Amino acid sequence: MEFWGIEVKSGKPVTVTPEEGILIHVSQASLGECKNKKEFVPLHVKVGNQNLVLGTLSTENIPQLFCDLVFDKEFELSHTWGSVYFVGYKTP
Amino acid sequence: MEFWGIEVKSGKPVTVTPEEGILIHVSQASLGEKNEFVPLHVKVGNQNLVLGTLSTENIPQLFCDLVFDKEFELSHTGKGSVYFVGYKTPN
Amino acid sequence: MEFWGIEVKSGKPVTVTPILIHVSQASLGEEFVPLHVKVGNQNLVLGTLSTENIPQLFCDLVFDKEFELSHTWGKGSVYFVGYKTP
Amino acid sequence: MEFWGIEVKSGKPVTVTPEEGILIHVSQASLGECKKGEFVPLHVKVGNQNLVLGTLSTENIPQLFCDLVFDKEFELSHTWGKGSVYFVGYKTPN
Amino acid sequence: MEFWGIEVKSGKPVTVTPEEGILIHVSQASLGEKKGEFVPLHVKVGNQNLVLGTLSTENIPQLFCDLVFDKEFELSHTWGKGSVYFVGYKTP
Repeated sequence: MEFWGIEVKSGKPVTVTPEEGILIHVSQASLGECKNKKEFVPLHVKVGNQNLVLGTLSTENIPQLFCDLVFDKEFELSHTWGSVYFVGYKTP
Repeated sequence: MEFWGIEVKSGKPVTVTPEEGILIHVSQASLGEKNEFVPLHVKVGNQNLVLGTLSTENIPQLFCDLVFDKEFELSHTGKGSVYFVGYKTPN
Repeated sequence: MEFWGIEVKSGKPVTVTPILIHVSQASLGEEFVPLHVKVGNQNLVLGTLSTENIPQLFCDLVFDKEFELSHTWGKGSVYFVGYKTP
Repeated sequence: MEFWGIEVKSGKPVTVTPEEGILIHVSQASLGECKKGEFVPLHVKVGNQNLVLGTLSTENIPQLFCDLVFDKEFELSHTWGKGSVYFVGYKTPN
Repeated sequence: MEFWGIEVKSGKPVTVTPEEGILIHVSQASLGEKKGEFVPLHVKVGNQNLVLGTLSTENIPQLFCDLVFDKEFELSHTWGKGSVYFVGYKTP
């Protein structure tokens, strides 16, 4: 079981691919630093044929969210904001 | 243990049925896409229970640790969908 | 490991008797609402819900023995939801 | 694995002592009822360390959720004055 | 499995090095003991600098997390008028 984390910028999706036999557990999503805050940030994931919304972050009110997400297969994270950091751990 | 998720549309209850041997763990409920109160309902057996209430401005999502071993129906009410996300795992 | 949940009505305390009962959350149905539990000679407060701001709370509570859940809302119920496991 | 909980009164710090081989897991801290706006820092002492577990608030933050494990003796405390703070969780081996 | 916790003072980022065999699980970050202001939480691990969340004096005094560190990492914050306590447990 080992640390995992990625920085997702605005726009094109970041594709993450667990090696066969490994799970990526995502524990949280947190906004990066913005110096002109006012704004809402939907978090999108694509997994197989499914396109889902993981949550909506907000400057000032909802800078991060906590989660218990497991990815066994390839997945794409995306948003349209600044960056969003997704952090967790890998495990078999 | 593998990814699970559904998009539930308004007034249109989705029935989820775990395959024999498998648990569905629900980790969260999140509003879809911004411009006022959304009770989340579940029906396991005859128990029509309330899982929480989302709110457009303040409570766009909630986090949870819910396990379903048997069939269940998720539902809400008006101008969007609620995504329920988690994972499946054996018993 | 199997689904567990109860509806606690106002002024009608529910006694639950276990297997472990894991409570994962408390949610208002339908101002402030203290949640009370009685376990093993102790009477404790599990949290306070609020109609406009705090409709639910999340928790990691384990009950190995008998316990009683209660609240004093009057104009609704509080749903406690989780799972049973050995 | 079995239920654990304490009521900590204001200015009366409670010392909890796990028997050797047992862990005390604290899952949450919740304000009791008072009567206005008052912040409530939660303190713990473990060995030579004095740490802050969080700050509760009467109107906005009546409780907090946590995943805290104590293998050794520890002291919980707060300075509210007009109430108690309940700490709840479970005991388990290892 | 045993208690772990640190006090990170302002402008003094702490480098944590898990003892051989052990993972450090961080369960939460909490502001110490006015003013309304924001406090980004930073971690450095390997080649990565990531943001764990943003605390706020009036609204968000603490946050809850499920973070696992298998290797050396540095925790840091930018408050200036206090410390941030990171608390959790060590486990093999």
